[PDB]
Amino acid sequence: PVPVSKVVSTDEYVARTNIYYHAGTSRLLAVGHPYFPIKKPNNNKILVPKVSGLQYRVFRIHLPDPNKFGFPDTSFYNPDTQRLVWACVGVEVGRGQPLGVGISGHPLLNKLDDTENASAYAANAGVDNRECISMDYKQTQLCLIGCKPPIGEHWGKGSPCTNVAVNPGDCPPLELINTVIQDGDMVDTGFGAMDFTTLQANKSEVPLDICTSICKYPDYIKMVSEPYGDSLFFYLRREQMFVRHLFNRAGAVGENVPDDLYIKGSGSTANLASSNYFPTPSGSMVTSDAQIFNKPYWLQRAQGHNNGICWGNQLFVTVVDTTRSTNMSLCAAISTSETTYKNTNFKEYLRHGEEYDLQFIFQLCKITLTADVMTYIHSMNSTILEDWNFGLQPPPGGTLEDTYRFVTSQAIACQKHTPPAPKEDPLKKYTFWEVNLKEKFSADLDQFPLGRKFLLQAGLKAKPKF
Amino acid sequence: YLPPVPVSKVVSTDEYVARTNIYYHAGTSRLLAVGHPYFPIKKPNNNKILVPKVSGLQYRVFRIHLPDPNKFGFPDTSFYNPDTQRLVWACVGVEVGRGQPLGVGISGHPLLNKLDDTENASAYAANAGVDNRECISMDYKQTQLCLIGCKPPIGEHWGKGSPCTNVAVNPGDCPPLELINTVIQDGDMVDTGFGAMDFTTLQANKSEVPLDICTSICKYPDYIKMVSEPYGDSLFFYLRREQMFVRHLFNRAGAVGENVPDDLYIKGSGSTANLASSNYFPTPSGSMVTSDAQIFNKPYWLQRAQGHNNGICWGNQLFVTVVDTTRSTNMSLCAAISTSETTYKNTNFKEYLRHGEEYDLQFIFQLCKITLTADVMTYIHSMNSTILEDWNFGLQPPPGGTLEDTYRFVTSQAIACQKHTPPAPKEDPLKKYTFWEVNLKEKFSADLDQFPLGRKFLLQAGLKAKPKFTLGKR
Amino acid sequence: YKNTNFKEYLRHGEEYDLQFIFQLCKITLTADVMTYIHSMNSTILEDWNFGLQPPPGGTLEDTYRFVTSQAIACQKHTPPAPKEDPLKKYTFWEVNLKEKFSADLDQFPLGRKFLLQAGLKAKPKF
Amino acid sequence: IKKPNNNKILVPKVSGLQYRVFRIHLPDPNKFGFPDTSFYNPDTQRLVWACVGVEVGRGQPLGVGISGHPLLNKLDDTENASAYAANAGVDNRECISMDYK
Amino acid sequence: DPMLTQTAASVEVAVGGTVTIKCQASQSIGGYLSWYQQKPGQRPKLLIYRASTLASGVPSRFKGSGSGTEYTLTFSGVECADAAAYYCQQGYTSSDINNAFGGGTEVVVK
Repeated sequence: PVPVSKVVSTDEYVARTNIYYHAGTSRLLAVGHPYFPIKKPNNNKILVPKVSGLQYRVFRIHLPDPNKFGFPDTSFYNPDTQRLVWACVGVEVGRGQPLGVGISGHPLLNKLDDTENASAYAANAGVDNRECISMDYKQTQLCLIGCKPPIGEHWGKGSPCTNVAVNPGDCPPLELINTVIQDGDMVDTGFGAMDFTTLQANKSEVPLDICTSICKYPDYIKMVSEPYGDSLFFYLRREQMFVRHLFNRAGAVGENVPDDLYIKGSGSTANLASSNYFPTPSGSMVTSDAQIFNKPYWLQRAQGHNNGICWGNQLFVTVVDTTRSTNMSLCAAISTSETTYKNTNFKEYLRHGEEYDLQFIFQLCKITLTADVMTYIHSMNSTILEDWNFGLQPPPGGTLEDTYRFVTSQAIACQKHTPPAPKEDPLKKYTFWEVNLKEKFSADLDQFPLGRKFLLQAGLKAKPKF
Repeated sequence: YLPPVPVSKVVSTDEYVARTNIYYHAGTSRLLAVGHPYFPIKKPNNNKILVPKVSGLQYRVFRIHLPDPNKFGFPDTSFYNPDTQRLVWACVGVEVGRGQPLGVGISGHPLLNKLDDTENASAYAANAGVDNRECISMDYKQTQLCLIGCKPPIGEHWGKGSPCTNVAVNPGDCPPLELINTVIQDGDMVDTGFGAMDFTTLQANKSEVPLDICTSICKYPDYIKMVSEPYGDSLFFYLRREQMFVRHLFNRAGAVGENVPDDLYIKGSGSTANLASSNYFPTPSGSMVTSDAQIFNKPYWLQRAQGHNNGICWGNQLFVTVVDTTRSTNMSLCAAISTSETTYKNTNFKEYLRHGEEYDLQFIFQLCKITLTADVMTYIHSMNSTILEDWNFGLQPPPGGTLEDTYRFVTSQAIACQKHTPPAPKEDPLKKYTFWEVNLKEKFSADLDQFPLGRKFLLQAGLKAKPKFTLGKR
Repeated sequence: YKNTNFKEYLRHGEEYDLQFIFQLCKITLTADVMTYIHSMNSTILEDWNFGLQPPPGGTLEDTYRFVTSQAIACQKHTPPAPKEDPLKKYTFWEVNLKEKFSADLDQFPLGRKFLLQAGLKAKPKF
Repeated sequence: IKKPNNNKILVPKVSGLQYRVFRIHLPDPNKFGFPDTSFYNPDTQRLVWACVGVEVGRGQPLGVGISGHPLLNKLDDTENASAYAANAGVDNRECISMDYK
Repeated sequence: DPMLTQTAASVEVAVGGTVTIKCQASQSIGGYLSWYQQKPGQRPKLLIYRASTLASGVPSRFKGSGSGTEYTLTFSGVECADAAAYYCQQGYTSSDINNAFGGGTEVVVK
């Protein structure tokens, strides 16, 4: 009758009990190629996967729902008109590989000449002026915790306008596109957050690890201004980048410079070089002082209205690390019997390692369910009551009559067995890294490395044994 | 959770809108219209309108956009909770005005289908010239009206529809002539003379009446449809007025299809074995148009509607239509191609025709708040869906996002095509039907002492302590 | 690969966001304050009127006059606009905020940071 | 970017170096409904807005731009010169790029 | 193989006439196209390149247009020294082609 049209923080309709719980995965590893996936020459099947330092890393946390808990104490809640939900208080992202950097490049980059100190004027191009240049990337570290997946943005091509006619060779159009981050998306490398598949026609602009894929920067001002605050509870950032080399573009300039910009040259300088330039990024020194990880994060109040409540019994952790991206470089001989060194005796490979840890603390929270509160949860996300057993609507049914006993042979109503297949959930079109935290819970905090760091945050040592 | 039963009958507005002492005045400035009185002139090559058709026989429906009083400023002691009650405007006084001399407005087109007169004769001649039609001009009939409603008014005409597939013998047959009623635009004409038939989709010779109503429809308002609807909407103060007279008696071409019966006359001989005509069109003439009975510049007010709702204006909107043909002057204009010739000529001066009209509107609006506790909420949504949909009572969708990116340079080659290319409604449904917009978003005034209607309303009701005793006598 | 096959271009994106918090203030206009503000800037006392006992004056005609057909008579935009902007020779970015105001400081992402600093909380619904 | 026939610009010039000056249009407070006080008197009072807090936000990823000229006055280097310089004829301008502060 | 045919022998023109020489191409070449005048006693000599930009020391009474696959070359006010040979020529610099960019003539002007 009095439905409200405001947004209420969850400190008003969720109670906080005393019962804490600890969880934690084992450790996460991944091994493969840093540049491109390697598949067989005939089918689509990948022999090794592509794991690099630059790609994103989104973990989803499958939780078991606490209403299925059999508590020996049956007095602190009543399963008549209450539901139970988890709330995260402690987050830890642990990593263990040693520090360092990693470089990438292209066998055929498309630079004309250096421009920082030109001795004389440049010669003409010719055809096929490609080169092999490699460089290091910008330095980036982030971490976001959320109930729903991260929401990033990237520039791309839209449709041009239908009034004027286009020709082959025009400038592509541009617009902002908001997408959903998966695992395998590349980070921005200092070449801006733009798609390179539909906007780099020559396929030889950037190094090849981001040559045929979208790089996405996370949209901050979209996610904070979203209602209900379910997109992020908090975040963290440290980025640095400076420019090292300054090259010249090679390729036809689209629009010439207007003649009022420069006094017209002559002689050997009758014409112009390519006007546009592109820089070469460089990350500075890494250190163990400017790190983010291997230290816990106790949250007191999240920025949004959701003060750390896990609807649907899941949460999403993302992280991007480039301070641990050294690619090991192995090689294997075909025959060690030789006396001399011949460079055709060895093959070369590249491999990249990656290592993780995740450790949490969840608090047990209950919800009193009044019909005024029942329409509010019905309004923000309708699938919550369907994932509980509370959404009630009865169909009576007509008690339909069964068919003939013979059924398989000579039945008149033949093929009445017909399968429906509606068994579907959302979020399953996207693929990314999952973990299984269903069987890793515990109530004893003192048997775990994070659990002793939690009690020192708030006292309450509880261990009398003598 | 189980809402109570809604009452099966409709109800007046006295039970569920409130009335305060806060009044406002809103008067538009001045409205002028110049063009040609007969046809909108256009280029010989294609369609482009240099002058509009402007003649004093149109409908001139107005559309008053009101300011939304859910964010509007007031003096003290006016308070409400926006989660419980909302606000709406109600009109209590209205005026329609014109400053002009007092005219006639005759017309007639040079190809009018007339054969002879049937008032006197000496010998009738069966003539039947191929197109023997001749220019005859005529007068019209004076009419006035004023209708004030929340939604536009409704007129009617007599047209043509599909008959039953029983008999089809000839293309020279007769239509069924069923009656239909439409919504009234700005530019449809009225004649209470020849009457409400569209002369285009009914008459193919298009030479029956003068040319000011020959390419369009001559409508006429209903007064039954707009009172029989169960709400009391679309009109709540009407003032009808007209006069008429018959002048002359004529004949059409005479290609009669509905023949005369045999057993009506007696057959003679010689020249007396034929038929003269059976179809007679008379001409109208408005007479003695004296300016003491003119229903204008008189500030009438409202205490009672003829319908169920009073002047409550849902949707912050209002419609005014006035019809006048007493200011129907015509301006014989002419200009000369060369002035040096000291003798006047045939073709040295060529002439034109124009027509003009001047309006002025003034209103008095009254504030009205409406409380809503679970009972009128069921009633208002069932009255019209858009009344409840113009106020948000539902909380936010799960993605709200930053409403529209709003690119800066809207015409370039950098961005893609933008700005309302797929138009999802939210607009008025009546966009396909044109009106006269009158923007009154910030015309309002809290005080009304220094306003030309404002003292006329103030004098009528009580003015005791309302004016105030600014600087005194002694 | 042909070096004459591809035209090259440059673009540059830009992003902004403005958020504000205002509070209104009231000025008692006695005889002494109106001497102060008129010495500061005289056209502030023409936003609000205060200076002219008829806002017309004796010499004013009809306040407005609108010849609406759009194209046949004396022209509508050819009269020069009197209410000139005293900075209109300078062109810069145009931002309108005449309807984005609101009163609930709990909803907007700055607004609860304002209720962090000064403290307090809204009245609870449940 | 302009077509050489006309003066209407095709693509506007936007760079990350120039100023940005925003005009904020506050709506006038003498037409707004304020909830519950008999505070305002139209004779001896007027209303005006004050500013308390500002947050300006940017949302593009970090990155350093770059610019130059195809033709710039540059005779030689001076950081380290071995032999003496050569004479300068006509059209001794090269292509040098840089980055700003 | 991008091929420009130019199977068009020129028509007799008087002083001040206008001539429309049309050079069509099979494959799309962009705007990269050249034109030349060949007086039959000396070296060839170029007028316009990229179908719009004329060279130095050439009057602006020669015109250039055409885009995509077909192109043209018009002018007016024919002098006495315009008796020469004309040739359209593309610049797609491919490998497996045998262009020779041939075709084109011009009569002696009356």
